[PDB]
Amino acid sequence: DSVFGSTTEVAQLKKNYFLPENIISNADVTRLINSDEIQSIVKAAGPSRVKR
Amino acid sequence: VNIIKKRTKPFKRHQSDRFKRVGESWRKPRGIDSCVRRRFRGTISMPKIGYGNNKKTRYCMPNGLKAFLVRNVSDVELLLMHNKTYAAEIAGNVSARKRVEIVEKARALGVKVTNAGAKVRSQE
Amino acid sequence: SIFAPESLLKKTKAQKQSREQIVAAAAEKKSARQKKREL
Amino acid sequence: TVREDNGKLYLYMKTIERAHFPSKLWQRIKLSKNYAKALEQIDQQLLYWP
Amino acid sequence: SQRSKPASENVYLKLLVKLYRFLARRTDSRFNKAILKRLFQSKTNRPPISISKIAALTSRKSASSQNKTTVVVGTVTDDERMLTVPKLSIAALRFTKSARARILKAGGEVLTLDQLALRAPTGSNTVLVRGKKHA
Amino acid sequence: FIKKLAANDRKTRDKALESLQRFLSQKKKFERLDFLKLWKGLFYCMWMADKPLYQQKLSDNLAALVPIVWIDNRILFQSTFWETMGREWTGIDILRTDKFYLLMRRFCAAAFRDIQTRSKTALLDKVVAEYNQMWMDGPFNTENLAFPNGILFHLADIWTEELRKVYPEDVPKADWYLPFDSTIKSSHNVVLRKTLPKRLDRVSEYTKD
Amino acid sequence: MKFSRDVTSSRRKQRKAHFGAPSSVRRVLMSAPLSKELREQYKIRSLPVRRDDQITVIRGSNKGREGKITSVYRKKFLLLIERVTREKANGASAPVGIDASKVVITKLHLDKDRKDLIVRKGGKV
RNA sequence: UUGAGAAGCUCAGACGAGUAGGCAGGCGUGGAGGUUUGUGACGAAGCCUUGGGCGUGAGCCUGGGUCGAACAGCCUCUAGU
RNA sequence: CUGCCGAAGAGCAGAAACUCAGAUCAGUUUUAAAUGAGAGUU
RNA sequence: UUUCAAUGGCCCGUCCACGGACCAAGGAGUCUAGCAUCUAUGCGAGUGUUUGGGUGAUGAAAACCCAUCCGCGAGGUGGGAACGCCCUGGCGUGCACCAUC
RNA sequence: GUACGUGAAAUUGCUGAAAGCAUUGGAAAUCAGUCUUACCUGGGUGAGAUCAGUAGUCUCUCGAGACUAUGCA
Repeated sequence: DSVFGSTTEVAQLKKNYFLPENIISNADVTRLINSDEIQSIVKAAGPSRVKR
Repeated sequence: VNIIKKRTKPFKRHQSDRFKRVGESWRKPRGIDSCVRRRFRGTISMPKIGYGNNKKTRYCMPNGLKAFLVRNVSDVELLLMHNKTYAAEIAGNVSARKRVEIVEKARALGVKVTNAGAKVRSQE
Repeated sequence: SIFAPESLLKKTKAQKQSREQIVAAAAEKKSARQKKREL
Repeated sequence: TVREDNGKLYLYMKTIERAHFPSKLWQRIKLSKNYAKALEQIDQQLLYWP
Repeated sequence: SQRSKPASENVYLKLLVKLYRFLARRTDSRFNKAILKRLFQSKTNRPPISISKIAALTSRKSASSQNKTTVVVGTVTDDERMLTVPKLSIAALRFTKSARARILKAGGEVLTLDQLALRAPTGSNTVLVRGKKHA
Repeated sequence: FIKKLAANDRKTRDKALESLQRFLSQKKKFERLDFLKLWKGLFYCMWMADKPLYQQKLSDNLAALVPIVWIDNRILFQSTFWETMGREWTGIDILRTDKFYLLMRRFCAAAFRDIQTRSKTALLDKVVAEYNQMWMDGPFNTENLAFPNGILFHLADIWTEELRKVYPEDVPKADWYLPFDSTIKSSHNVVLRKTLPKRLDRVSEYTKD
Repeated sequence: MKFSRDVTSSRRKQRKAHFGAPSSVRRVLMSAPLSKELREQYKIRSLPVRRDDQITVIRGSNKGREGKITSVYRKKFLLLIERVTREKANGASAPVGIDASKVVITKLHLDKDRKDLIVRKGGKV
C-alpha cells in the first residue's frame, strides 16, 4: 500500500502517484445486462437462432 | 452430411512440368501477357474461392471425421467427448513406446486412430 | 430445503407476463386472420 | 464437471465463494454405479443451476 | 475508430461496448444507439470536455429539476480558471484526477457509463454533451 | 468483531456472530458510523457464505439479529443496513445477487415483524410512521440518485408478500405503502417512477391509515 | 549459478580451454573417485590418477574389470589398464583407453607427495 | 434445445472480368520471451517415396525407406525472412 | 497465398466526419408529370 | 502411377527485339535521423524518469527511484444529436457543427 | 573403408516395363481404409461396495471424500 498507493491516496514510495482509474466500475458486464435494472425495461426478446 | 469435394486434383503451377527449377507449389502468374492467366481454353485452372469446400464438411477425412494430431496419452483423453467428430493422429516423431500407450488408451475411448499400425508389430 | 433463487422468481414473473400477452394475442389473431381469409 | 478416478466417477463442483483457495476450490461427490441414481445425484447436487 | 467495433484493444472499453450493444438493440432508446456509436469513435473524434463547459452548458435554465445526469463519451478534464464548481453529476469515460476531486469535494458525483446504464438504461434525464472538435 | 466477521475461515466468522449478540444488546447509544463499520463486516460475512443451505441460514440469523438490538437504536441498525446495501449493490457479481436478494427479503420481514411487536406496546400508526420515516431518508429517498433501482424493484415485489406473512390472519390499517407512493409521486428517475407501479402489488384493502 | 565475472560461462571458451589445456592442467582433469573405503578412510572424495594405481572399471563395455594403470595417455585424456585390451585382426592385443572418471581407485600408490596432499586436502593417512 | 470462443451462434437477400492503384485476412523461414506435467537413441532433424489425408491456395499432417542428435505446436517479440 | 474494391487511358476511386424518404436527384421520356434511384456535401 | 483414346492446347519473363544449356546455393524498398497525417496507449492545462544523480547480494549494461533544468503546449435567430412532458404531431431543454446579428 | 556424418538436384550407366500440358474414362500395376460385438430383457450360480433395522481410523467441512475390518439378505 506504500509502494502503489490508492486510487484516491498517493503512493508513499512513488512521488505524486495514484493507482490508475478504470473505465468501468463493475467489470462483470453480464451482471449489468442481466440485472433487474435493465431487464425490467427491455422490450421482450425475439427468438434465439430463428427458424427458417 | 456426406463429405463432398468440389475438386480432387492439385492446382499445379504453370510450367512446373517444363522445368525442374520450377516447383509445383502454386504461384499466381504475375505476367501481363500470360495466356493461362487470361484463362484461354485448355489452359490449366487457377485457385478460385469457388472451389472452397462446404463449411460443414471442411477438414473432414473421407470417413467423416477430422484429424486431431496427438503427441501423448493426455491428448487422446481430450477427444473423449468428440470421438464421433474427430480422429486421433499420432505425430511422426512420437516413439514406439508412446505410440502403443496412445493406441491402447484411445481404443477404450472409442477413438479412431489414423496411423495405429505404425512402428509396431503383432505377436498375438 | 433449498429455496428457489430470487432472480429465478423474478424471471418467472416476466416470462409469465410475456406468456399472458402472447396467449392473449392468439385467439384474436386466429379470428382476425380467419375473417381476413373469408374477406 | 464429471471425471473418472480409479474406475469411479465423481462430480466436481466449484463455487465463487471459494475462488481464492485453490486447495478447497473444488468439492467432490461420488456418483453411484447405478446410472439412474447417478443422474438423480447430478440433478440433486446441481439444482437451480443453469 | 470505425463503424462496426472499436479499434482500441482495451478490454474494459470492449466490455462497455458489449453492454451498450445490448441496450442499443433491446431498447427503443435513441440514447443507447448514440452511445454505442460514440464508443466506436477514435480519440480525436471524442474530444475532451471540461468542468467549466459542463457547468456552463447546464446553467441559466438550471432552475429545473436538474436531476439530469450529464453524459459524455470522452474525458472530463479540469478547468482551474473557475474557482467555485457547482453541484454536478457526470458520467464520462474518464475523469482526470483533479476533475474528479473537484466534482466530488465541491458538489455531487462522478459516474461511469455502466453506472449510468444501471441508473438510466434508456438515457432518461440525461444531457448527452460533446466536446468541441476544433483541434 | 469487524475484522473477524470477514475472516477467511467460516468457524472464525461464526464465532464473531455469536459474540455480536452481546455487543448489539447493549443499552447504549450507538453512533451511525459505528453501525456503518459493523455492517461492512457483516456484509462480507454473507459475501463469503458458501453453500445455499448455509447462506440462507445465515440470512435468517442476521435477520433474527434485529430484535436483539436495543429498541432505541433498532431503527438505526436497519437504516444502516439499507444504506450499506445500496452503495455495495452495484459491485456484487451475478453469482452473488441471489444470496443478498434473500438477505433483503429477510430484513424486509424483520421490519414488518418489529412493527408488529411494537404495535402491542404503543399505537400502530406511530410505529409505522417512525419506520416509514426510516424508509424516507433511506432506500426510498428522492434526493439521492445513487441508490440502486434493482433493490427498489425487489422491495416492491416482496412488500405485500412479507406483510401478509407477518400477519397471517389480517393486517391493520396503516401507511404500509407510503414510501412507494411518495416515491412515484416525486422520484427524479423516470424509470423508477414508470415501472414501480407495475411491480408493486399494492392492495387498496388496507391502506387508509 | 556462477556469480563471478572472473569465470566464463561461454561454451566456446570452456571447450577451447579444455582441449588446449597443457599437460599440467590435464593432470587435474583426469581425476577418479576413490572407493568407498578409501573415501571413508582418507576423507578425500577424488584424486588425480597416476601410474601403478589399482582401479576398477565402473562404466562401459569393460565394466567390472580391475588392474593397474600401466600409463596415462594425457593427450587423449585416456587411461590404460593392465589386461584391459582389445585383440586386433592379426592377433595383437591393442589396449583400449577409458576415461579417468569411468574408473574407481581401489588401492592408491602412496608416494610421500600423496600423503602430504592427503593431509593438505583434509585427509588422515 | 442445451446453439456466449457476443471475437460466438443464427436468419435472409443480392452479388462474383480485371492492368495501374488501394484495402483486408492468411501461409512460410532464422532468432527472442512465455507456454505445451511438449516430442526424442523403442530414433530428433534432414532427405527419398506410383503410400494416405487436409486446405481454394500459400501450405500442413502422416505411412514406408534412409538416417543418427536434437526438434516442434500455440501466444507475443524480432529480422540479413 | 487468397479475397475485396478499382481507374485514367480538375475529372474519374475510396476513407473518416454530417444530414438524411419529413431528399433530393436522373446520359430517360411526356407537358409548356410518368418512371427508376435515398440523395448529398466541405 | 504409366500408357492409350477422343477433345483442347502456338514458349516463358522483359521492353519485333532482349534474357533463357541444365541443376543446387547465394541474390535486391534496408537501417537511421527530420517532417506530416491516421490509429492505439498513458496522463491531461498540462506533459515528457533514462544529460546526470540515487540505487540494484544473483548477475548489476536490466529493473526501480528522482533533484535542478529544459522542451513543446497553454451574447441572441434558424437548423440540429439527445432528453422530459402531453394528446402522428405539439410544448420545453437543445451538445457538435453550419449560416446568421 | 580415409575419393570416409547425412548425401538432394542437374547428370551418367545397367536392369525391368511400357510407348513410338489439360479434360474424361479404359487397360495394366499399385493403394487407402471396411465392419460382430454389442443393446435390451429373463433366469440360474457365485463375487463385492458406493449395500448393511451394521462397527472403527485419517484428511477436509452435521456430511464430503479416502480407508481398514465383518456380513452377501
